[PDB]
Amino acid sequence: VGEMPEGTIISNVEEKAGDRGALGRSSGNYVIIVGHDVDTGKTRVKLPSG
Amino acid sequence: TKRTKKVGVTGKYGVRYGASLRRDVRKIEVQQHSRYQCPFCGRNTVKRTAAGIWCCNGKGCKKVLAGGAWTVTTAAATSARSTIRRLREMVEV
Amino acid sequence: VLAVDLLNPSHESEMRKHKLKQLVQGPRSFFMDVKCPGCFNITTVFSHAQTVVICGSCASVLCQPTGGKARLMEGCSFRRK
Amino acid sequence: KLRVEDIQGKSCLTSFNGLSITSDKLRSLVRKWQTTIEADQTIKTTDGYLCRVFVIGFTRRRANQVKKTTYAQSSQIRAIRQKMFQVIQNQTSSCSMRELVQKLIPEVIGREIERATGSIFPLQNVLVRKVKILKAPKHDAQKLLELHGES
Amino acid sequence: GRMHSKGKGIASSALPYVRSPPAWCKADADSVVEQILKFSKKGMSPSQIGVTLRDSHGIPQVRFITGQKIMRILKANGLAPELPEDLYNLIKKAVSVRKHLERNRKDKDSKFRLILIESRIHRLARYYRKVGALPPTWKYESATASALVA
Amino acid sequence: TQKRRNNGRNKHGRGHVKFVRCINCSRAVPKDKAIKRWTIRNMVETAAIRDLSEASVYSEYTIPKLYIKLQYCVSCAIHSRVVRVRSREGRRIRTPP
Amino acid sequence: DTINAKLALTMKSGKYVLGYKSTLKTLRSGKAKLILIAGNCPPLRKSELEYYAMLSKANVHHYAGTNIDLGTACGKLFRVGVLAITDAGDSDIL
Amino acid sequence: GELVFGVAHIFASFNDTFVHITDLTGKETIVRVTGGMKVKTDRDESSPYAAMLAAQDAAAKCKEVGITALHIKIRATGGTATKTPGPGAQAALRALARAGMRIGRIEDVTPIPTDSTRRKGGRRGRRL
RNA sequence: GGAUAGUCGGGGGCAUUCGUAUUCAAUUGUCAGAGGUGAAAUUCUUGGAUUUAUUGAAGACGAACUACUGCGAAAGCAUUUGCCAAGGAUGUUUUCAUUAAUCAAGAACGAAAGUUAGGGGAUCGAAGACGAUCAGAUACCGUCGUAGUCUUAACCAUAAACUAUGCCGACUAGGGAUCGGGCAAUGUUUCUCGACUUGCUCGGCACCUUACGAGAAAUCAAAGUCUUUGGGUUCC
RNA sequence: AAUUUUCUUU
Ligand SMILES: [Zn+2]
Ligand SMILES: [Zn+2]
Ligand SMILES: [Zn+2]
Repeated sequence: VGEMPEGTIISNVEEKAGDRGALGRSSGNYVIIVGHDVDTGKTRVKLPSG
Repeated sequence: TKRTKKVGVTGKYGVRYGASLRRDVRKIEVQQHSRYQCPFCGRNTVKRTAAGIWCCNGKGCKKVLAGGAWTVTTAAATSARSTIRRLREMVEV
Repeated sequence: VLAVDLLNPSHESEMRKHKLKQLVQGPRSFFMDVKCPGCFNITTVFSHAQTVVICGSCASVLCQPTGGKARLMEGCSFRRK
Repeated sequence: KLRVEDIQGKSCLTSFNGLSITSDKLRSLVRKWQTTIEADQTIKTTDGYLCRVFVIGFTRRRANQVKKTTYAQSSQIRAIRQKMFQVIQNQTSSCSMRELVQKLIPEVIGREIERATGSIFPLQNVLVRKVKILKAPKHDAQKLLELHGES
Repeated sequence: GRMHSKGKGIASSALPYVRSPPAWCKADADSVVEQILKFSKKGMSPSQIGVTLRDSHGIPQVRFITGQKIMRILKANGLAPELPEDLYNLIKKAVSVRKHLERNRKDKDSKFRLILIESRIHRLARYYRKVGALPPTWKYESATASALVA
Repeated sequence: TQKRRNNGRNKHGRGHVKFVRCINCSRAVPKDKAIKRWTIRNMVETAAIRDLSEASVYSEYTIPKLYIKLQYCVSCAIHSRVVRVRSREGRRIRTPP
Repeated sequence: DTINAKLALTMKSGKYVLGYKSTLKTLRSGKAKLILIAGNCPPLRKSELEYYAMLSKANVHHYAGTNIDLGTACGKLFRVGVLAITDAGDSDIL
Repeated sequence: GELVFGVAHIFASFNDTFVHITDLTGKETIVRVTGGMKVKTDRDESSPYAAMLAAQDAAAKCKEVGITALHIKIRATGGTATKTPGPGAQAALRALARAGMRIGRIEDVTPIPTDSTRRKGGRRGRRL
């Protein structure tokens, strides 16, 4: 997730590293990469629920 | 003969379930039971099987496509594909 | 004014009018025979040509079509008749 | 405009961040009964630097014109825009930020545009109204030392 | 008074009073006739025939030297197209507009222009069927218009 | 009766023109119907030139101005007296006084 | 100039080969100058045709548009996958 | 070269005038005084007298730090609004000039729109 | 009618590019008012309001240039570029040869508002909520605010949709501006062309004076060429 | 800001 540009549309996103997919798995649903933060690397994303 | 003024494919439902619901189902089933063109073969032979799977027959290009519930491609997916294409070009260049 | 000779209008008053509006409508164009600067053949061309003119002998373009009179850029000693 | 980036001995160092024209000058330049042509282009330097530079130019009288319209047809406007585009690309093909600043102060872009627009409407008051910066290098932490250190 | 427009232009060509062959010319009549035949085999419309002959070869009006119109010459020598040039150009324009519309369905202005061209084509076809230039069962169908042009 | 030959706006060869907003009352007035004035005012009053000069830098720099285009509606212009009701004979003139 | 007009005038006066089997035959015989490959072609077939043209020193043009568009440009009512221009006639296709 | 240059923003609205003074940069400002804290009538906030009172109070607080010259920048409401500076702009300028603090680089930085969104009023406008 | 050459157009559609402004979000600086109004008042602000500074997102719109100027059958069309189809005028010793004008019935487009499903909803803002004015304000004023304002696929089909003025054709008075084209200058200017100046002409948008003429008059170059009443054709 | 009303005739 951290290697993707901001605003990209993704699916089957992991909540944790190695989780193997937790978010945006239902049909027609997706997750939006809102922003990045390198210092203590964390990515903010938008879930289908908003 | 026209055989149907407006119900069309929903004539199998008779008079029940409501007119608005029948109209919405009529639009969905018209999209669902439609032959589409294979983006690799150029033949109008793509048909739906089990709500999201689209296959076209023939001697070649027996591919199985992951599409929408009743259309091969949805507007949201096309917009996402364009957005991802744009982002990939910016990253590459 | 209020008394004119429409039978014989002045030449100056006629050359300043539109070709159709004249007493008897007539063309305002003509044909001229030009000579290639490095040859001897003579080719007749139209003053309002709409096509690229090429000399019969080994030569380049003669004139370029335009809305009105085409411009001659080759050094042709044209004779108009 | 300058962007403060580095601190050296309690004396902050800044870097080029863009140029613009005052509102008073822009309003004075904009006038009625004349045609204004404004264009833009994005340019790249030898290093990582994306600069979106604008340009604006106004039609001019010939000190003998009797009419007061002084207007140019849209085809001539498009031809003028192409001439500005060609001039910008030719003069900015390989400059880097040092040459960009060294050539914007004497106003060579506007002069070249006016020279190239000789075959079209003479044009006047051609200048870069605004230059915007979109990408930046890796802070140039060592190139700032290379450039500075003198006096 | 434009048939499908509000324009009132009067631009045209004013033929000279002297309905005679040019005083200073050597067209030789038959040579020009075979020259028109050569250009007809080359495949250019009669309007292009007159334009090229007037602009380049130096004959102002072909009928002045030949004695007949160039379309009459082509019909007499056998190289007569089945469709008249004006109708062919109108149908070709209609085909181009239809192709543009079928690729871009949102061009309402093009749809309006197609309606005008369709009306003009039908009026011209009715005139040609009445005079006898076309078979009385000529008709005009958009599906076969492409094959008609080609 | 037609009070004005032009119907109060410059609309010849057009079918529709965009509408602008009045500065005072924010009414939607057509572009060809809005009364336009150009306020070209120095950034300071003429009575503060001496004070600004005695408190300025840059060795007699040029004092800038402000250029504002004011577009009034009919009612607002009449109230503001930029445009005034004239006689029938004087209505047919357009040259500024 | 464009290429659709050039293709049309080669159709009027020129030598063309339609399809894949005949295109392979023409490339094999060596009487080939230009091959046109539609954008909807199978990737394996495109690689094979490119290899054939490289062996036979024939130019390749993978023009945009599907095989339906290629057939429409060719003036046929059926889909055309591979075009083989053997004689350009009076054109500059090659 | 013993002069220190700040940046004095003036926001001349028709309801209240802002006299904001910062350093040469944007952040880390020093003084911000309006007509609201100079007159308590809720009516003369935009009055020239209140504007000059706020301007001279800003001058005194700036002289407390020890800053000599200011780059002045006046600005109206801007955007999709009147876009004309109020009466307090000139009063603030004169008050700063009279207080003895140096003035330089006068400019108007009101935010102009490139045909921005709709203005309030409802077509017919504010029929007051 | 068609073709041809150089043009012209804020004419149409598709893709693409740019601009500030509005709102919102995060962060940084001092503090007491900020909005708004005739006056206010509602509301929120020592928990940091407002302002200033940096970055970003959303949607809308193309200010100034912009005009008694352009295009389109009209409704309407105003950021850059590219593509496609089409259009008027002009030039023409090019082509066809009456192919023409106006229309019942029948069809295309048809502002804004209004409807059905999908997306999006920044600003404004029907309904509504409060707060001031008034005897009563249910409204005009301030803030917020749903539908709506944007768009796609289907609908309808009217406005002071106006030039309150049907379309085609002939004639009729003097002048000066403006747009597009063409013609002419042993004209001017700038490192073969452009810009400017002058004259002529065609087609538009209009303007000033006047009334041979018309009208009941206001006024009209058509609303004139009508008791001296008849060019043709629809609507009413 | 704010300003509603003037019976039927002589
Ligand atoms: Zn397939
Ligand atoms: Zn030649
Ligand atoms: Zn107003």
